Amino acid sequence: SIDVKYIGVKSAYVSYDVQKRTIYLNITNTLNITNNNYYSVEVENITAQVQFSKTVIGKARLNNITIIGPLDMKQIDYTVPTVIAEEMSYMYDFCTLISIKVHNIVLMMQVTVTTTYFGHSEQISQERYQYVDCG
Amino acid sequence: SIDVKYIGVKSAYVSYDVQKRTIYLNITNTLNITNNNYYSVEVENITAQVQFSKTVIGKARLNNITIIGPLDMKQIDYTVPTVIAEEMSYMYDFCTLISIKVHNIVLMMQVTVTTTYFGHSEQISQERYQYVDCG
Amino acid sequence: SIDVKYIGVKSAYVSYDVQKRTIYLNITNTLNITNNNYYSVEVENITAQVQFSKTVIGKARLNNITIIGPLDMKQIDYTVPTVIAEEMSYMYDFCTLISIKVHNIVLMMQVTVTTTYFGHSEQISQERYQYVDCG
Amino acid sequence: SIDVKYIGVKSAYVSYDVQKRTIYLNITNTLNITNNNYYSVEVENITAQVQFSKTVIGKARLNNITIIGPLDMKQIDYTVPTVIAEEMSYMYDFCTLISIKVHNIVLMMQVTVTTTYFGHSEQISQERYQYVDCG
Ligand SMILES: *[C@@H]1O[C@H](CO)[C@@H](O)[C@H](O)[C@H]1NC(C)=O
Ligand SMILES: *[C@@H]1O[C@H](CO)[C@@H](O)[C@H](O)[C@H]1NC(C)=O
Ligand SMILES: *[C@@H]1O[C@H](CO)[C@@H](O)[C@H](O)[C@H]1NC(C)=O
Ligand SMILES: *[C@@H]1O[C@H](CO)[C@@H](O)[C@H](O)[C@H]1NC(C)=O
Ligand SMILES: *[C@@H]1O[C@H](CO)[C@@H](O)[C@H](O)[C@H]1NC(C)=O
Ligand SMILES: *[C@@H]1O[C@H](CO)[C@@H](O)[C@H](O)[C@H]1NC(C)=O
Ligand SMILES: *[C@@H]1O[C@H](CO)[C@@H](O)[C@H](O)[C@H]1NC(C)=O
Ligand SMILES: *[C@@H]1O[C@H](CO)[C@@H](O)[C@H](O)[C@H]1NC(C)=O
Ligand SMILES: *[C@@H]1O[C@H](CO)[C@@H](O)[C@H](O)[C@H]1NC(C)=O
Ligand SMILES: *[C@@H]1O[C@H](CO)[C@@H](O)[C@H](O)[C@H]1NC(C)=O
Ligand SMILES: *[C@@H]1O[C@H](CO)[C@@H](O)[C@H](O)[C@H]1NC(C)=O
Ligand SMILES: *[C@@H]1O[C@H](CO)[C@@H](O)[C@H](O)[C@H]1NC(C)=O
Repeated sequence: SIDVKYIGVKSAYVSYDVQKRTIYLNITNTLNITNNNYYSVEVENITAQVQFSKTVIGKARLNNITIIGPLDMKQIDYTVPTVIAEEMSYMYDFCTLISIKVHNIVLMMQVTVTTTYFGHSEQISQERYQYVDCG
Repeated sequence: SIDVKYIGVKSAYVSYDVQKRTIYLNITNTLNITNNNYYSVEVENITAQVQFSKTVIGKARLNNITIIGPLDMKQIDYTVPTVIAEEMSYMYDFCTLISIKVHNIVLMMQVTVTTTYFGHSEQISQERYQYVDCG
Repeated sequence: SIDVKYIGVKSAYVSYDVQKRTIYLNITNTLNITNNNYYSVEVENITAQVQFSKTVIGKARLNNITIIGPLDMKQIDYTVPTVIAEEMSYMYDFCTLISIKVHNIVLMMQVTVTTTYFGHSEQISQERYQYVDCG
Repeated sequence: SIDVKYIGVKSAYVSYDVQKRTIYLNITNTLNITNNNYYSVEVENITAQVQFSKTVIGKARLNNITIIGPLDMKQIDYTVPTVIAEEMSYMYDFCTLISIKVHNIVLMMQVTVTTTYFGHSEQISQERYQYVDCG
């Protein structure tokens, strides 16, 4: 890829920003831009293109064949008991979190048993992430 | 991809922003822009293009064949009991969270047993994420 | 890739930013830009292109064959009990977190048993990450 | 890759930034830029290109064959009990964290049993990371 940018606050080509408590007086700003961009991206120039997938089974004897794809989960267990017993007591809870299997982003591409792929694949993630804020 | 940008606050090409408590006086701003963009993206220039998938089964004997695709979940268990017993007691709870299997984004593409793919695939995620804010 | 940038606060080509408590007086700014960009990225110039995958099974005898793809999870167990017993007691909790299996980003590409791939693959992640902030 | 940059605060080509408590007076700034960039990246110039994968099974006898892909997890156990007993006692907790299996970023590419790959692969990660901040 081209021009993949994370900018926290502010982006510009030409900036004349003026901040608090300023005396901006008697200024002459002269700007003469010639900014040209020419892109040629993922361009195929092919006379003859042949792409294929072939699966042939002849005079075979197949018996007792097991295929299991990825991400197989079996006999998983989560046990998070919470017991609170109080007797003539004081208790104060502020900003208490019990998190089990919390997900923000899941991107899945070409998760298979068999794949044949011709071409371009991309995954882009940009974020600002903040889980707990309790001030 | 081209020009994938995360900007937290502010974006511009030319900015003359003026902030609080300012004296902007007697200013001459002269701007002369020539900004041209020429894009040629994912362009195929092919005389002959042949693409195919072929699956042939001849004089075969298949018996007792099991195929299982991905993301198989079996015998999963979540146990999150909460017991609160009070006797002549005080209790204050503020901003209490029990989260089990919480998801924000799930993007799935080409999740299969068998795939044949010709071309372009993309996934883009941009976000600002904040789970808990209790001040 | 080209031009993959993480900028924490501010980006520019030409900046004349002025900050707090300033006397900007009697300034002459003259700017003459010729900024051109020519990109030729992922460009195929091929007369003849032949790409294929072939799987042939002849006069074979297959028996008792097991294939298991990746990321297989079996007999996993999480046990996080919390017991609080109080008797004529004081207790104050602020900003308490129990986290089990917390995920922010999961990107999966070509997670398979068998793969044949022709071309370009990319994964880009940009972030600002902050788990706990309790001041 | 080309031009992969991590910039903590500020980026520019030409900067005339002025900070707090300044007297910027009687300044003449003259800038004459000729900045051109020519890129030719991942460019194939091939007369004849032949790429393929072939798997042939003839007159073979296969029996009792087990293949297991990577990242196999079996009989994993986590035990994190927390017991608090109080009797005529004072207890104050601030900014307490129990973390089990916490993940920020997971990028997976070509995690398979068998792979044949022709071309370009890339993974880029840029971040600012902060786990706990409790002042
Ligand atoms: C600004 O420039 C003009 C022209 O040179 C001049 O007459 C004027 O007095 C100046 N002002 C200040 C505040 O110096
Ligand atoms: C600005 O740019 C153009 C193109 O290069 C040039 O011909 C023109 O004379 C320039 N003008 C000034 C004021 O410098
Ligand atoms: C593309 O292919 C043709 C045939 O070989 C060639 O004559 C032509 O100049 C090429 N053009 C580009 C832009 O590469
Ligand atoms: C601003 O510029 C004009 C023209 O040069 C001048 O007459 C005027 O007095 C200036 N004002 C200040 C506040 O200096
Ligand atoms: C601005 O740009 C054009 C194109 O380059 C140029 O011909 C023109 O003279 C410029 N004008 C000024 C005031 O510089
Ligand atoms: C595309 O293909 C034709 C045939 O080879 C060629 O003559 C032509 O110049 C090409 N054009 C471009 C824009 O690549
Ligand atoms: C700024 O420049 C002008 C022109 O040279 C001059 O007349 C003016 O008095 C200057 N102002 C200050 C504050 O020196
Ligand atoms: C600015 O750039 C153009 C292109 O190089 C040049 O022809 C022009 O004379 C320049 N103008 C000035 C004021 O220097
Ligand atoms: C591409 O291929 C053709 C055929 O060999 C050649 O004549 C042409 O000059 C090439 N063009 C480029 C841009 O590489
Ligand atoms: C700045 O420059 C001008 C021109 O040389 C001059 O007349 C003016 O008095 C100067 N101002 C100061 C503050 O020295
Ligand atoms: C700036 O750059 C151009 C291109 O090299 C040159 O022809 C022009 O004379 C320059 N202008 C000045 C003021 O130096
Ligand atoms: C690419 O290949 C052709 C054929 O050999 C050659 O004539 C041409 O000059 C090449 N062009 C480039 C840009 O390498």
